[PDB]
Amino acid sequence: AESHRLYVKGKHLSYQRSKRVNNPNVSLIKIEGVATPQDAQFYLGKRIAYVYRASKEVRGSKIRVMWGKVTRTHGNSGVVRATFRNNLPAKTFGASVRIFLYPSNI
Amino acid sequence: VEPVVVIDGKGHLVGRLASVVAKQLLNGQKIVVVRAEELNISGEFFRNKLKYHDFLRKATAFNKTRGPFHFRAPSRIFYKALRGMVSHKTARGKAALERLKVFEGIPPPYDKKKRVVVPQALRVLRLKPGRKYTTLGKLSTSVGWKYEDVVAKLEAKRKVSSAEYYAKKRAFTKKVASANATAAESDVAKQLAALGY
Amino acid sequence: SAQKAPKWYPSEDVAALKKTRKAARPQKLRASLVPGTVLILLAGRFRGKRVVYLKHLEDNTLLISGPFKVNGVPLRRVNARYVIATSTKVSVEGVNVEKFNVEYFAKEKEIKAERVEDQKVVDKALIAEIKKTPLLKQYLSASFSLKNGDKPHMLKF
Amino acid sequence: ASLPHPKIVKKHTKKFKRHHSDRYHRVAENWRKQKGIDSVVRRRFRGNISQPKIGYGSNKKTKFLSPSGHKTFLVANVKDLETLTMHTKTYAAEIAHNISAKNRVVILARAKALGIKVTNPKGRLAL
RNA sequence: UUGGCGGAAAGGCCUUGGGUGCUUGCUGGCGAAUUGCAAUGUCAUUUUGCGUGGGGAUAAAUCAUUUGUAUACGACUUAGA
RNA sequence: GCCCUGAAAAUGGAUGGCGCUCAAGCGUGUUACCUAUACUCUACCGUCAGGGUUGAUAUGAUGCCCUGACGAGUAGGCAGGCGUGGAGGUCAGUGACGAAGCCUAGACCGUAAGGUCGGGUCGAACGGCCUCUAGUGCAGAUCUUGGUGGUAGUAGCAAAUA
RNA sequence: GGAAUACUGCCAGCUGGGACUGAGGACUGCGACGUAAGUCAAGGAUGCUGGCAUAAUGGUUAUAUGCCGCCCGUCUUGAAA
RNA sequence: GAAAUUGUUGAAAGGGAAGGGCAUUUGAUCAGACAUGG
Ligand SMILES: [Mg+2]
Ligand SMILES: [Mg+2]
Ligand SMILES: [Mg+2]
Ligand SMILES: [Mg+2]
Ligand SMILES: [Mg+2]
Ligand SMILES: [Mg+2]
Ligand SMILES: [Mg+2]
Ligand SMILES: [Mg+2]
Ligand SMILES: [Mg+2]
Ligand SMILES: [Mg+2]
Ligand SMILES: [Mg+2]
Ligand SMILES: [Mg+2]
Ligand SMILES: [Mg+2]
Ligand SMILES: [Mg+2]
Ligand SMILES: [Mg+2]
Ligand SMILES: [Mg+2]
Ligand SMILES: [Mg+2]
Ligand SMILES: [Mg+2]
Ligand SMILES: [Mg+2]
Ligand SMILES: [Mg+2]
Ligand SMILES: [Mg+2]
Ligand SMILES: [Mg+2]
Ligand SMILES: [Mg+2]
Ligand SMILES: [Mg+2]
Ligand SMILES: [Mg+2]
Ligand SMILES: [Mg+2]
Ligand SMILES: [Mg+2]
Ligand SMILES: [Mg+2]
Ligand SMILES: [Mg+2]
Ligand SMILES: [Mg+2]
Ligand SMILES: [Mg+2]
Ligand SMILES: [Mg+2]
Ligand SMILES: [Mg+2]
Ligand SMILES: [Mg+2]
Ligand SMILES: [Mg+2]
Ligand SMILES: [Mg+2]
Ligand SMILES: [Mg+2]
Ligand SMILES: [Mg+2]
Ligand SMILES: [Mg+2]
Ligand SMILES: [Mg+2]
Ligand SMILES: [Mg+2]
Ligand SMILES: [Mg+2]
Ligand SMILES: [Mg+2]
Ligand SMILES: [Mg+2]
Ligand SMILES: [Mg+2]
Repeated sequence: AESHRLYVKGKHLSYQRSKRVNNPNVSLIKIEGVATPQDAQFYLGKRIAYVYRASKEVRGSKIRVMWGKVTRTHGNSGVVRATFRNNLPAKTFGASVRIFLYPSNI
Repeated sequence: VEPVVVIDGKGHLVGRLASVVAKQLLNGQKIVVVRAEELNISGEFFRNKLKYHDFLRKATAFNKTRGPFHFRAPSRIFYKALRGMVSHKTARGKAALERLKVFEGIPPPYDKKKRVVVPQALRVLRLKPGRKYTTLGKLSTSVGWKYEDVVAKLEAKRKVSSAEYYAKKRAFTKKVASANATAAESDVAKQLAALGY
Repeated sequence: SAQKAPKWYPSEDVAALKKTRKAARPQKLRASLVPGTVLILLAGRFRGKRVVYLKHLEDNTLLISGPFKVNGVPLRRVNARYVIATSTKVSVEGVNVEKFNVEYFAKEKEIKAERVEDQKVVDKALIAEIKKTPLLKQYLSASFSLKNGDKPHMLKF
Repeated sequence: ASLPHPKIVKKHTKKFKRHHSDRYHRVAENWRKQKGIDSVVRRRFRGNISQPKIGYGSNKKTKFLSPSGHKTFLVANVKDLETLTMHTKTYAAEIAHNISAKNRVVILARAKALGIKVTNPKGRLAL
């Protein structure tokens, strides 16, 4: 097993926003391979996770996770909306994100 | 979906390649553009020479240093179109642009790396036929670019090597075919075929 | 005094709840989940392992088995919402699967000799049925993982 | 050791500092409503400070409760303390700042007895 | 380890001869649990300090002084074992 | 119709920018998509309105309770509150075993005016509640007095022979 | 000649996925399913299960990052001027 | 023995001002527990 991965690869594009006013409370996400609202429905409800590092080790681990879930589709092009427990950093715009298979309905 | 993405600048339309390249960066994609000299601009040469000259005549009146800078080489003619489509004065923007690299002719690392094209910025696919367009290198040399000749020299020299390379490779797969056959219609062959392979 | 005493003070009776009207109705599983269907566990200790569905316990969970000798996974509980039910399925007629229930798993460190035995009973039958079809055993041992350009949202399983 | 009570929701925890209290020293954070004819604040332009208004009113129930679950009651001495003799899951005691070290042991003691809560034990305490 | 090739930023590429770990091309014998139904479970590379032992090298610059091809002050340019 | 000519101004520059030529232009049609303090449902604050309720039944009848609607605001009106010096009354209120005061990217309460506490500093006084009373609340007035900055180790300290 | 189908509209037809909410706190109302005992989705969430302890969580503060924010006071039809 | 203003020490930030609003990362800091058998 060269591969170990059970998530689909995703990007963090943006907060929800108008031209000139943003909303940190929702986050727009680009899910690799997904190209349409139709498609992006599959991942609604699924669990997102932003995984980052830090100096001050907490749980024996210096790796931390921001969790949240995909909530609805966005636009016409497979892009999708997410709430996280705590809104994502914004320095994270263009960072990678992880979209999981649970809660599975397959 | 690729750590880095090399784009053969050739036959692309500046503004459209610029627009796609620029969104890629903002999304976290590392892009490196090669052969910027063989890049296109819609409209006939004279037009875009005229345009560049309008760009040229602007400069801080009291100190030409402060005022707008007029990069001449194709890579940077393109970087201008590109930067104009990024919020380049913000932290985010500065970061975006630091995921970009733009060369004329394709120069090491990438000499042996695979480049791609961007269909939705592919001049041939895009421009109506008969419509006049501009080659970026000719434009540049025309407004002061010093190095078209050299890039031409190095490019040819490289195309030489790359040929013997491809010719080797095109022949290796000859050898791979000679032994492909012996297994081509073996038993697992017909078996893999069952499942689409 | 430092502060004038309040004129009211509430009561310190704590009221009763209102007679709620929620009632535990049963939970029908999704149609992909039938006993003997191969499962892909998506979370937890055994993520990515392929595994055989057995029974649907009273606490909404799925009895699971592996089998153990096939890939280290025990007779175990797992939540239905964290599993990709696959298309493939092994017969489970000749497997007992009666004694297992909520209380069976109820934590009373050191594994009982019962559990270890029950495993062997259940497994020997499953591995019997598994081995019938070619590569089902080997499949069952290999772990699932998304390869490059897998699009789960229209892969089959 | 306190009553039920709904989730204490605060709904605007930040402070409400007077406009330009950060600009000039002479201007104190204590709120004051901007009166001026031009002011962006009085006019509520996007991007400025928020002003106190009644919509931030706290839930009438959870109002006045400290995190514990009790309205705190300022207590000067033991007679004052004993007003909280019944209402124990309701109130807790704040021992007055000016209460001598010695008497605080007495109030502390009596409250431990009565089961009344003290918001600030280890007041004037010798450790 | 044998040959080569690469200067556009070559700092990489092809090739020779063995050695050696693995090999899922194939057939066996074990192991996995109790991490208790998800959380929280591969650790990637930067620097920077110390630590072991192995190889290795054994300088100048500035201040001051001095020149006037220089100079408002710094700066410049010379000179001194 | 579109395009071309007619079409000349002063710092270098503006379909907002980049840039766009079967458009990213012009005319038209068809869908989808993005987004306001507006609309829909819900919580909570307040305001107004309409009711219910002390028959004897522990602690608020100006109170408790049920229901509906509504919320922009200068000049301005009114209401309800916050805070200060002094006065009557009361907590037989706090206090040299530490009053008041001052310090505190320490804590709590209130939408707020503010209130409360801890720690440090201090050293002789001082609060709460009902009421009375006013020389009662500052950012401004080229406001008054005082105190202090940047300017700045700066301008300069070069007439009158040495 | 006999059909389908599109388009439009209706069903007090069935059904899957996702999202936010869970105010109230004995009973009392209107009902529904039942041959009945009784049960119910019927005047507002319950059940089961797990996790947290020099911790989960939260308040404050500093900084960074995304978007946003001209100097108050004044006279004025109009002031960042 | 307040403030302006200042020296030292400590932490931090700083591509043509500073300061603010909503939001979260990161660091610092502060919480509310309540009690069960030996
Ligand atoms: Mg949006
Ligand atoms: Mg073009
Ligand atoms: Mg140009
Ligand atoms: Mg010029
Ligand atoms: Mg901007
Ligand atoms: Mg070359
Ligand atoms: Mg059901
Ligand atoms: Mg094995
Ligand atoms: Mg006005
Ligand atoms: Mg005393
Ligand atoms: Mg070995
Ligand atoms: Mg999870
Ligand atoms: Mg001289
Ligand atoms: Mg003319
Ligand atoms: Mg024009
Ligand atoms: Mg026109
Ligand atoms: Mg059009
Ligand atoms: Mg029209
Ligand atoms: Mg149109
Ligand atoms: Mg609103
Ligand atoms: Mg109003
Ligand atoms: Mg008053
Ligand atoms: Mg008062
Ligand atoms: Mg007074
Ligand atoms: Mg007076
Ligand atoms: Mg301070
Ligand atoms: Mg004192
Ligand atoms: Mg004295
Ligand atoms: Mg009065
Ligand atoms: Mg006066
Ligand atoms: Mg003043
Ligand atoms: Mg002033
Ligand atoms: Mg001096
Ligand atoms: Mg001087
Ligand atoms: Mg003079
Ligand atoms: Mg003289
Ligand atoms: Mg219908
Ligand atoms: Mg409730
Ligand atoms: Mg925290
Ligand atoms: Mg702005
Ligand atoms: Mg001001
Ligand atoms: Mg005028
Ligand atoms: Mg003004
Ligand atoms: Mg003194
Ligand atoms: Mg704690």
